[PDB]
Amino acid sequence: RLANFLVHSGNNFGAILSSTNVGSNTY
Amino acid sequence: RLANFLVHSGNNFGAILSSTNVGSNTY
Amino acid sequence: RLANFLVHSGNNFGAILSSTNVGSNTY
Amino acid sequence: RLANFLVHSGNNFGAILSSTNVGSNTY
Amino acid sequence: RLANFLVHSGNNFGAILSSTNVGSNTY
Amino acid sequence: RLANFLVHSGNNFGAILSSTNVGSNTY
Amino acid sequence: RLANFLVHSGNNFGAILSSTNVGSNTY
Amino acid sequence: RLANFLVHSGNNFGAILSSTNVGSNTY
Amino acid sequence: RLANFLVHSGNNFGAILSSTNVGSNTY
Amino acid sequence: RLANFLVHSGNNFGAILSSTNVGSNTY
Amino acid sequence: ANFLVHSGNNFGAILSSTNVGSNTY
Amino acid sequence: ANFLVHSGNNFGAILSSTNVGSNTY
Amino acid sequence: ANFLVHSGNNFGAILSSTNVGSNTY
Amino acid sequence: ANFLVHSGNNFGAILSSTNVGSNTY
Amino acid sequence: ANFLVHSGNNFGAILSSTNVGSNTY
Repeated sequence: RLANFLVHSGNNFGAILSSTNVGSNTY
Repeated sequence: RLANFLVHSGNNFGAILSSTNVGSNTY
Repeated sequence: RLANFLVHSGNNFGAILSSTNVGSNTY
Repeated sequence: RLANFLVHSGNNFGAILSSTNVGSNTY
Repeated sequence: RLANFLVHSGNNFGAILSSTNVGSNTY
Repeated sequence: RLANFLVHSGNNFGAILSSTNVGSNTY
Repeated sequence: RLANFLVHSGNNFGAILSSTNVGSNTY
Repeated sequence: RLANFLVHSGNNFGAILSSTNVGSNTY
Repeated sequence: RLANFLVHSGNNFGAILSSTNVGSNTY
Repeated sequence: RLANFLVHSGNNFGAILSSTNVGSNTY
Repeated sequence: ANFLVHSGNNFGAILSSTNVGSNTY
Repeated sequence: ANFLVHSGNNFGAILSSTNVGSNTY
Repeated sequence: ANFLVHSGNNFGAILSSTNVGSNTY
Repeated sequence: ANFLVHSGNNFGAILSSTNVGSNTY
Repeated sequence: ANFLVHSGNNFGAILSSTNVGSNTY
């Protein structure tokens, strides 16, 4: 019985320019 | 019994320019 | 018995320009 | 019985330029 | 019974330029 | 008056999400 | 008056998330 | 008046998250 | 008046997170 | 008036986090 | 005499803004 | 005489801003 | 006489700003 | 006579700023 | 006569600033 939690809650990102893998969940 | 949770809740992104894989869930 | 959850709830995106894979779920 | 928690709550990012793997969860 | 917690709460990042692995959880 | 309630009394093995926008300018 | 309540009394093995925006300018 | 309550009385083995924005300019 | 309460009375084996922004300019 | 309370009376084996921003300019 | 010239300006996306790319007098 | 020239300016994204890329007099 | 010239300026992202890339007189 | 020249300036990201990349007189 | 020249300036990120990369007179 294995449980994996990847959560994003109430996060604010002002500006994202020429970036990669920002605010993402990767399994 | 395996459970995987990838959640995005209440996230705000002001501006995203020329970016990749922003605010995404990848399994 | 395997359950996978990829959820997007209440997310706001102001502007998305020339970007790829933004706010998406990929399995 | 194994449980893994990767959480992001109430984080603010002013500006992200030409960066990689910012504010992300990787399993 | 093993539990691993990787948490980010109330963190503020003013500006992130040409950086890698900032404010991220890696398992 | 605004009253927003999320009540849980049973056994939950899945995802329960609630998103609310009251009198807001959301982009 | 604003009243936001999250009440949990049962057994939870999953994710319970709540997001609220009241009178805000969200981008 | 603003009242934000998170109440937990049962057995929790998962994630319980709450995010609130009241009268804010969020980017 | 602002009242923010987090109350816990049961047995918690997981994550309980609360994030609040009241009358703020968040970037 | 601002009242921020975190009350714990039960048995906690996990993480309990609280983040609050009241009338602030956060970047 | 007052001369105002506006040319060749590219605007990506404008949200809830005022007096953008205009000749205001 | 007053001369104002605006040319070849690229703007990515503008949010809740005032007097951006404008000839204000 | 007053001469104001604006050319070849690249702006990435502008949020809650005033008088950006403008010829203000 | 007053001459103001602005050219070839790259701005990455601007947040809650005033009089950025402008010819203010 | 007054001459102000601005060229080839790279700005990474600007937050809550005033009179940045500008020709103020």
